[PDB]
Amino acid sequence: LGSMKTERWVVREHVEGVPDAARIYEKVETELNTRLGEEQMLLKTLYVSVDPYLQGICLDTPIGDHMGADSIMQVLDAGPNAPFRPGDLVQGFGGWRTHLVSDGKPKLWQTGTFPMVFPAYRKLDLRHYDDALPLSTALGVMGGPGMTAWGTMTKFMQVRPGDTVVVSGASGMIGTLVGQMAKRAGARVVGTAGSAGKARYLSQLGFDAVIDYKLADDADKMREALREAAPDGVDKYFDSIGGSVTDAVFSMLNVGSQVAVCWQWATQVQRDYHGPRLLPYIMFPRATIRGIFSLEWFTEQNWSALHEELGGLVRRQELVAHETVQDGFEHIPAAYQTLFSASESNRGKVLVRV
Amino acid sequence: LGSMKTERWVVREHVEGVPDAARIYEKVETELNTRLGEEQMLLKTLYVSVDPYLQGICLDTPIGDHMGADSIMQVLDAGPNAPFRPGDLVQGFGGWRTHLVSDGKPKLWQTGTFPMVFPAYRKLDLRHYDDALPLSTALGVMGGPGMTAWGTMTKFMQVRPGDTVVVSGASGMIGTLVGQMAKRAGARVVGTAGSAGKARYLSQLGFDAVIDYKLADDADKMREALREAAPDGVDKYFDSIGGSVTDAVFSMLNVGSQVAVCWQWATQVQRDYHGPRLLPYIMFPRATIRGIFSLEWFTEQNWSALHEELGGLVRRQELVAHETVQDGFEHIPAAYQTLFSASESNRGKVLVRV
Ligand SMILES: NC(=O)c1ccc[n+]([C@@H]2O[C@H](COP(=O)([O-])OP(=O)(O)OC[C@H]3O[C@@H](n4cnc5c(N)ncnc54)[C@H](OP(=O)(O)O)[C@@H]3O)[C@@H](O)[C@H]2O)c1
Ligand SMILES: NC(=O)c1ccc[n+]([C@@H]2O[C@H](COP(=O)([O-])OP(=O)(O)OC[C@H]3O[C@@H](n4cnc5c(N)ncnc54)[C@H](OP(=O)(O)O)[C@@H]3O)[C@@H](O)[C@H]2O)c1
Ligand SMILES: CC[C@H]1[C@@H]2C=C[C@@H]3/C=C/C=C/C(=O)NCCC[C@@H]4NC(=O)/C(=C(O)/C=C/C=C/[C@@H]3[C@H]2C[C@H]1C)C4=O
Repeated sequence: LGSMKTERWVVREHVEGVPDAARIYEKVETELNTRLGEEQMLLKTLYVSVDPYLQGICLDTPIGDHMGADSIMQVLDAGPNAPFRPGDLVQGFGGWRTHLVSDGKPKLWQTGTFPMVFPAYRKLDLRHYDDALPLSTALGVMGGPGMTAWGTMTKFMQVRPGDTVVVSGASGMIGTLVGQMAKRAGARVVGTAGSAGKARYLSQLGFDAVIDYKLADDADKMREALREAAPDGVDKYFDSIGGSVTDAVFSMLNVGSQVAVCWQWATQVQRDYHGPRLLPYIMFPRATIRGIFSLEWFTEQNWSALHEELGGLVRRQELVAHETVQDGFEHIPAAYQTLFSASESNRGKVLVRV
Repeated sequence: LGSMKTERWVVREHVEGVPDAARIYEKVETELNTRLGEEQMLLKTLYVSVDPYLQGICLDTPIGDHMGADSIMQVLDAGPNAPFRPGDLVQGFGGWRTHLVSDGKPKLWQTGTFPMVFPAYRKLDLRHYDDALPLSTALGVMGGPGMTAWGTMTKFMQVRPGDTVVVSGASGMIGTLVGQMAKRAGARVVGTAGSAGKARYLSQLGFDAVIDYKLADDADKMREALREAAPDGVDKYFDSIGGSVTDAVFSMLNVGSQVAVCWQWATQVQRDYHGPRLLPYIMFPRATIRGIFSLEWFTEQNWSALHEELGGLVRRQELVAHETVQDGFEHIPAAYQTLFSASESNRGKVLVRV
């Protein structure tokens, strides 16, 4: 009844390149009106995600506005025409805030370069989640990154027995999940991680290879490693990097190769905006590049297919999806800085329980 | 069975960039052994093609060897196990030679940048060709260039009623062929030409807009021309140029767009090897670029479907595909140089009746 005090991380200052996490965000205590519309709801946050692509959303965020992010919430209060009743556990884009008010409807990301539209709020069912498939997973293998990997692999990539596969950024959850289904469909999987230790992790997961981009800073050194990592060329490629790794990949594309472009760390974070033209290398191969935007998939029928196919496999230990959950609402911008600095200590999907 | 005297245009000198035709080719007279293998044939040449991709075939061809090219041939004498009997009209890569011997089996072009294998020799069936679809068109609409355009449009691109479509290099036969098939599928077709007339010529063909790259050297000057020619963004794009023009397209790709990359005149001829990284422009669009290499379609099943589909449209004038047939064996390299120029006589497929 009335109002309540919440806390938000809000954009203090726009800073390009690798984020200066403690200089860009600022915690503030905001008063939130708890008088609700016909279809609004009051939500408490239980978990938030922190992903490298928040780096872009930050640059498009107006100063002072809370930093958006993928989150798990719980309905505290609900309007009369509310999409969800109280208690309901939902997954959505509540951002870095302890509380918030929302109609839950799909809304337009007006400030974007591209007119993005955050989906509506997915209702969650506790029954699906248990000790082995925790509720914390609706942000990973049972949430965003898992939809991205499973989708690319059922809806776009026909992986065949005998394919060489390259997964740039294989360390993260999406990279690792992609590689697993790659091997699962009987495919030589090659990866990239950044520390010798992370290397063994993937290597323990079935990665027939890993590579240190840290020690392969020019596309030349990289082609070298790659020709050896993939002695039979490249059949499929799930890219989240670009710039030098990708320039080398395209130079060995088998015929009928598929490429899925999921992100471009090189261009986005490290700001490599000019490079060698890759389009001329795809013609003779008849490669098929596709841009990935996993939101195109957040259909109700689609979420079930993930639980149904992915959910089982995961709980039978057959499919690995670790999640590294840091505690405390206040450490959120610091968890965000680990993706760009202390990621060697990170294993799987980074989250924060609030 | 003795010998015979022939004439060949042979690669005298490699010159990258725009070809210097009278400096690169040298007419020569070679004597040909008239003893045939088990599956070989003696071939007299009737017509030859001249295409811009011959700029590449030239640069990989060893100095002194005949210039390969698309041709129409006729069996003079044939071994016992020949794929075709004498008198038969065959279509293959006989190059700029008055005569030649060949078994017609597929052969490998190893000295290339990419290790291609020229297809097997096609027999031409007179029933297909008539006054209105002359035998010469098996080098144009009824041969390679038509297969490329028809393939890309039946096998890859779903154009819908109401799509904007872009065609780089829209002047040539494939581009003009492509734009036309688009217009039939209810598609606003936008093109690029080099002369006020060539632009009108396309406009006469159904092109809802045209733009002069001759004026638009900057992706910025281009984006502007483009943003206005394609006010609703780009739904499909048939690329044969690249560089500044493609840079401008990717900056306005609609959602679900398809791209067919067929050639890169800019990269190939104009040597534009580095430019802005385009992959960041395909993720939100969920663009689906595919490289085009029409050779994958050289099946009998397909050639019949081409004649059956394209031949009809063409003979009822619903589909226009002019051919500028220059006569005379000696005039071949000069007929080649008509591309690479501001000739309004460069209308349709350039050929040489020998
Ligand atoms: N397109 C879409 O619709 C969509 C949807 C969701 C996510 N995504 C994106 O897809 C990616 C995968 O997600 P995730 O959760 O698994 O992220 P993630 O892989 O954990 O992202 C950070 C990781 O990337 C690696 N990395 C950093 N710089 C690198 C470089 N120069 N070369 C190679 N690897 C480098 C590091 O691995 P090491 O620790 O081994 O260095 C680090 O741990 C993310 O970028 C995410 O934003 C896209
Ligand atoms: N991948 C495959 O399997 C495959 C198969 C066959 C052909 N191809 C290639 O695809 C291309 C299309 O064939 P085509 O018969 O239609 O050739 P074409 O377009 O007639 O080739 C020359 C024409 O391109 C134009 N041009 C030159 N520079 C340009 C620029 N900067 N911007 C825009 N247009 C420019 C000129 O048109 P204006 O006269 O208006 O200036 C010129 O007349 C050829 O290069 C061919 O080699 C590929
Ligand atoms: C319910 C949450 C859902 C996420 C919400 C937003 C995320 C978008 C981030 C956008 C960044 C941006 O525009 N930055 C500036 C442009 C740079 C660059 N260009 C791109 O086209 C691009 C991308 O497509 C990036 C896609 C990420 C997809 C994410 C969604 C998946 C899903 C889990 C880039 O990042």
